[PDB]
Amino acid sequence: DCSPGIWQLDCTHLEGKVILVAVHVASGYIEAEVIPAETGQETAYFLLKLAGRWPVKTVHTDNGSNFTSTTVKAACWWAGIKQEFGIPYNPSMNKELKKIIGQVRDQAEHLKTAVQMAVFIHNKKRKGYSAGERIVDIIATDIQ
Amino acid sequence: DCSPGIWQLDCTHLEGKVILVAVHVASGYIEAEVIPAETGQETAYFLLKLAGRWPVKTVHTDNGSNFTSTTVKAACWWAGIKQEFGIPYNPSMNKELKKIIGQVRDQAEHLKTAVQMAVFIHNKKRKGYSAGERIVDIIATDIQ
Ligand SMILES: CCC[C@H](C(=O)O)c1c(C)nc2ccc(Cl)cc2c1-c1ccccc1
Ligand SMILES: CCC[C@H](C(=O)O)c1c(C)nc2ccc(Cl)cc2c1-c1ccccc1
Ligand SMILES: [Ca+2]
Ligand SMILES: [Ca+2]
Repeated sequence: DCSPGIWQLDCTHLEGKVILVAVHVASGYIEAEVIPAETGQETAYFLLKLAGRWPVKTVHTDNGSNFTSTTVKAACWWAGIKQEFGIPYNPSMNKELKKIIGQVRDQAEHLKTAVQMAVFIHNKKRKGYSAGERIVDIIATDIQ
Repeated sequence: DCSPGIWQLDCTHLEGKVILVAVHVASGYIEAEVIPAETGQETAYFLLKLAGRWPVKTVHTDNGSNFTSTTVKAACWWAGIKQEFGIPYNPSMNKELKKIIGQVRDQAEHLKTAVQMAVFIHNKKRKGYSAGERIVDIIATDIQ
């Protein structure tokens, strides 16, 4: 898609651990972190964090059941987030992110650290703005 | 101060818990979270997260010993962060943030949740842009 308030939220798996990945669809900018379990409370808390940092209007996911828990619904309610309906499911940051994590994996002991390193690398890599520059440009324009 | 890459990082205490608070000095925009202990590894991990999300050039603090641990130094090294020298120590988001947390405290069970709610409220409150609008404007301008 490409509206500036649209984000996509999914979980991946690596080293037996769960990584929550959010993508700002218009820019390719990512936020990701290892979470202790793939549960509604983790997703809800992550969304509240995300929404305080960026103007999150709608969220999409590739696993719709992710958004059925009462706790997640309460988080979208409180932050005024709606579900996104304009992106069809047609069955990949996850693998690109995983590629980077593999590249920097030995630079740190804990997977959670490597994930943040990969997020950093991803957001700053120019390809010609970087995703990090694109998101702030997109958002600022949309404000003014 | 007011250069766009300057952040300030401090910890506060509430309900026997530790809250790490980072302020983008130019805008007043905040990121904050409860951390399990006031240690170097927590600070280092937080800085890496922060640096992947915003262009962090220099960091200041009101407790200089916060930045003496080897792990913190390694995080600033990896992310290319330097210590800020242009802000003198003259002995307050912490209390403003605490005010908001008090106001929304019953809206959630866990302090960590209320903290994210307070961060959200703080960043979006207009007073006339909001801190959230100011930071992206400041950064985007500085890019172009
Ligand atoms: C971020 C904190 C955890 C991190 C890790 O690897 O997951 C870590 C740990 C556990 N311990 C350390 C001890 C010494 C040094 Cl220099 C660095 C580190 C680093 C480090 C590795 C890369 C960059 C910064 C710190
Ligand atoms: C964010 C997850 C933890 C949060 C809390 O309070 O710290 C929480 C928990 C533990 N349990 C819940 C059960 C039901 C509902 Cl509707 C909401 C929640 C909420 C909630 C409260 C406010 C906003 C969203 C969820
Ligand atoms: Ca329930
Ligand atoms: Ca040491």
